[PDB]
Amino acid sequence: CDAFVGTWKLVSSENFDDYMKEVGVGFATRKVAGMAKPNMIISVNGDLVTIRSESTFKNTEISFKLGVEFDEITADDRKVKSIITLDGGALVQVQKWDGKSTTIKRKRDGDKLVVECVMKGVTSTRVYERA
Amino acid sequence: CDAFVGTWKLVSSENFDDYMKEVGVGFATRKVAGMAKPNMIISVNGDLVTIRSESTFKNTEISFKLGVEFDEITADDRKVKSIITLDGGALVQVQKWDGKSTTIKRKRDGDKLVVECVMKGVTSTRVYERA
Ligand SMILES: CCCCCCCCCCCCCCCCCC(=O)O
Ligand SMILES: CCCCCCCCCCCCCCCCCC(=O)O
Repeated sequence: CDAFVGTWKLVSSENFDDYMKEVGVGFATRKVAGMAKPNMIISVNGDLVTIRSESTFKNTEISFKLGVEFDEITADDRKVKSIITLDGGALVQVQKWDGKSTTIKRKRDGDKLVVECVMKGVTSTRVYERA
Repeated sequence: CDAFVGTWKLVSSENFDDYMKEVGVGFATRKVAGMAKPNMIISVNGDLVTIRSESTFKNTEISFKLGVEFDEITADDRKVKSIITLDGGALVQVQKWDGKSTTIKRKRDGDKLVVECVMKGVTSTRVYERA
């Protein structure tokens, strides 16, 4: 996933508050989240890929091997089981918790990194450019 | 309620999608609603006050006597019991349905009409100016 390595800064977001509503995130956290303009830092070391999101409010960090299910605690504090695979040049993440699931796809589009989040038919698109 | 009579056009809205989420309005109706820039027409005839909201998508109209509870079917199709009183120069509306309630206050502020909608601690403010 060499095309993903770097530091990325958020440029635009579409429907992210609707996505968070569908995921069940509360009002106060949804308002903090929409004020954040996180930076995403992706790095690879051997077999382990690390994705870090940094903001004034909350930093998150996950390190994983592609194809191996792992425990993740999301920024909104859900404890989920995640698995990320490399498919068609995109990182596809599925998170499962309480009988629910959501898909987060990170893909390159031109010189940008695009994050698509889908929860029960609601789709959010967030576009990042290199910092 | 002479200070309210006229045709008013929406100028700004704050937190209305969050208010609709709290009321339980579905995704598609919330998206149509946020695209509408309704005109509000208020008129008085004898004892009956009429408030009409017009948009490309949905027109609603309620006629009522201040202080008398009546049946209303909202734009998002809830069948509610409403009562509107005149208090401190503002029209205060309470809608009750399924053991829930929400308050909609319509008040004058300078040359504007302000609508405040409150559902369980989430507040939306919509400002109208004369058309
Ligand atoms: C006080 C906490 C402040 C930060 C809150 C962030 C809350 C985000 C809740 C929903 C997380 C959804 C999963 C991440 C979706 C992709 C986000 C991204 O990388 O742009
Ligand atoms: C297809 C329907 C298109 C129009 C949808 C409008 C849906 C609005 C749903 C919520 C109604 C809340 C009550 C009205 C709140 C005050 C609105 C206002 O006068 O600005």
